Amino acid sequence: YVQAQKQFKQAEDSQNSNTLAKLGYAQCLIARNEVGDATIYLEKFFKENQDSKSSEMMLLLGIIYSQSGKSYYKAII
Amino acid sequence: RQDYIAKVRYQNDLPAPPCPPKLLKYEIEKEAPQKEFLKDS
Repeated sequence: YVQAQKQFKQAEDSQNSNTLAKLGYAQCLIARNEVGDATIYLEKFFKENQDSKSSEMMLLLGIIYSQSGKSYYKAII
Repeated sequence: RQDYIAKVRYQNDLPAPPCPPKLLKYEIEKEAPQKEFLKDS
């Protein structure tokens, strides 16, 4: 998980257009139980890329917000 | 005062507890299945 997350970060730094690398980075954050860190990274990516059609990213955001509970409105959206 | 007989008693009595049927949490409502589903390759 540490090595995979580092590799995903290096992939993102090499070419920022690789959305799959960032999604794998968030998945690795989830793997390391970094719920808050993954949430912050996902919010940063979504706010920078509000027009991106990453359906799985939005599904993961909704699941995270439902687990949080207070952010139900973003989860619905 | 010999007039009409009537008693006034406001009714604000609390009803008995309902004990409604309980919802069952989904499998994705538990932390471990959530972790397994999100960490899918």
